[PDB]
Amino acid sequence: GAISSVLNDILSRLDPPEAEVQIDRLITGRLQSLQTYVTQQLIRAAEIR
Amino acid sequence: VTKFNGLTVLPPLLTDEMIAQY
Amino acid sequence: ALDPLSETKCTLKSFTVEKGIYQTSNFRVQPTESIVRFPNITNLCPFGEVFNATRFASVYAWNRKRISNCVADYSVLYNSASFSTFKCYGVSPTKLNDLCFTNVYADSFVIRGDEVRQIAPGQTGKIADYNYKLPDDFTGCVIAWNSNNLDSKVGGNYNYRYRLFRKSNLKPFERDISTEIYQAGSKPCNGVEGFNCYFPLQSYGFQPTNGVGYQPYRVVVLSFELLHAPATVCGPKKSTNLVKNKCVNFNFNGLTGTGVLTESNKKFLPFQQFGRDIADTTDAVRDPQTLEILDITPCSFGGVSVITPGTNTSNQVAVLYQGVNCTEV
Amino acid sequence: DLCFTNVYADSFVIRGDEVRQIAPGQTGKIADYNYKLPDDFTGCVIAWN
Amino acid sequence: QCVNLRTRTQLPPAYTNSFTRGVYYPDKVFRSSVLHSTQDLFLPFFSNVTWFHAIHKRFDNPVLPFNDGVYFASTEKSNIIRGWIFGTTLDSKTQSLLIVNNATNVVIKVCEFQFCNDPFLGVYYHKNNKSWMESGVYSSANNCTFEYVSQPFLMDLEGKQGNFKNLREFVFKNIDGYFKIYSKHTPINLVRDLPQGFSALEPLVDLPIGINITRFQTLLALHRSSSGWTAGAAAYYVGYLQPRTFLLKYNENGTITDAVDC
Repeated sequence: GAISSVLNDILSRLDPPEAEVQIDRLITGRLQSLQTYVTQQLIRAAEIR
Repeated sequence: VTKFNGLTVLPPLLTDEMIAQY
Repeated sequence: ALDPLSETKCTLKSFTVEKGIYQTSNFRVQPTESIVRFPNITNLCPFGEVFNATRFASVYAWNRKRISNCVADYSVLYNSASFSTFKCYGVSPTKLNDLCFTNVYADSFVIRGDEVRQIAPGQTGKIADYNYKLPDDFTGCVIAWNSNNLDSKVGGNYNYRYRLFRKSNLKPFERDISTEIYQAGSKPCNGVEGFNCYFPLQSYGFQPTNGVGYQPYRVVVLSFELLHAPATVCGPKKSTNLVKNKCVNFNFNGLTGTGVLTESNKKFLPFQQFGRDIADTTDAVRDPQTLEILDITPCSFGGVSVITPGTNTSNQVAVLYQGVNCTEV
Repeated sequence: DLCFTNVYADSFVIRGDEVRQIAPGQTGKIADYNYKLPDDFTGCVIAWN
Repeated sequence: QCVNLRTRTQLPPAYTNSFTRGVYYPDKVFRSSVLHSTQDLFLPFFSNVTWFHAIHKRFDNPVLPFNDGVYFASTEKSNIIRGWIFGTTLDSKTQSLLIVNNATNVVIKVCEFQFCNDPFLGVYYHKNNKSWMESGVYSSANNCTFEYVSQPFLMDLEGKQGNFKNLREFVFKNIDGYFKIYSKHTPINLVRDLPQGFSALEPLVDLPIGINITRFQTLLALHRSSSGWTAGAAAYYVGYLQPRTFLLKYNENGTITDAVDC
């Protein structure tokens, strides 16, 4: 939902009043990708146990 | 039987030579 | 922040440390110098025929001007507040001198004082319904200044025209200069003056004694994409020589990264500017000036672990660096 | 009903074209040389002709 | 100029089956031995493409649209195609595009060309010093700012024996006003009116004109020893593009090897 996919693209083009809005959509979207990977690796460790 | 954005692979404690001795 | 023994205590939150291994932090390799590179260009952009022109075009019969292959001095018109209306929403106006773009699209015309506010992306108006409106991907902003003392004549400046009525709705980036009559009623006028059929072309009644809502404004919209293609025109930057065998922050016409620069040893095409891997990261960088192709390989990797015995016995500790060859360290 | 520690009253004079330029985080003619507001601006403005 | 040529005849829309050709590089990024999918305006696989020809009593020069794109393919022996005409309303009302090669440079003239009833480029003066010079296409063109010239080269127009080894492929599309042109030349072993193999097209030039184009046309090289000329021996095809996704199999060298329709 942000304007770009590169953190240097938003920082080197936009203003710091606006730069805190587009970065917030990137940290929230990337934290859910790590929570899915850690949870799936924790269930697979129960099968190998 | 048969990537640098914070990902890393740790080596195991028991190597392949010590498993075959057991 | 003194020794790795006490640095483990700020992570474990205890004054007595059990023996074993503990992960504390990671590496951070500093770069030394900045690499910037831009192709050799010395032309000046035609700004004298846009802002310093005597007469302008019309909003009904506009013609988009293309400007390329030059350098733009954006520190004289964007710093000085010699214009009446200047707001900017998508581009930061303070740093146009180091970001580079391909081409700028300018439209020099004039509108009244009540018509400079209703031009916006996604917002309707008397210009946005019949004359001109902007799409959603507009990256840029507008320059507008009041010109009631020079453009307005005593009897009315009748050199300029604008549209009133249109039978349909606009789609972005289109010109309609047709003289088709409007049919508002049920009677077919068929291009003849009569009832419920009005002539949409209207000249400007430019007079210096009018209100501020009807005062003429010398306006120009500027359209340019930001890092969508190999660029041609940007401001007065300076060059820096190429340094190898050290991971630094490079700026090759917007392509910003951090890593070592080694020589490439693979096949390439004369119409290829960069190479990418499966992980969608930049692997090669084309030089704008020389005919050389470099390789990208990052630095600042590895984790730091502290091997320590129990604090009840001794205080001699050691440190293990995870997965990094210590010839560089 | 809510009170604070210190009220910093800063009086000056501008024209009528500069009343929109005084804003937290907004770049303007009065901001770059004379008076700009940071992102921690907690207050508001009283003006009269 | 105002009188149409003698060879005007009505032809039935005969078609053949283009098997696998028509794949091109969709982006400027280099890849190596990967499998990447790309949603781009491509040509569909195993579709019907229109077959046209040109002889000394038939000539196919119709007014065909531009809305679904043109896939231009031609195999010749003596370079009878002398360029193309692109335009919307085919007079001096709006901007019209003109491509003519003088065997040294291709020029791109986007002006207010006043076209006749049927444009032609006839080659005459069979005694000596042919040189394939520039000659009843248009009459007047003014009030334009678009002029462009390409790099110099040297292309042959002589009569060669054997199989048709000069196969030319062209893709014309203007997204966001950027009129891009693809080209690929490969020798083939023609058997009956169709090529075989796998070869991708490379980009040639990208100019941001930004003009609405609805029709297109081409020019032929005629001969004579308006209606006095006669056309030469040529053959060309014309198809349409559809926005479908494709797969691109890359090799270790860094070029397109195979493609699978989705």
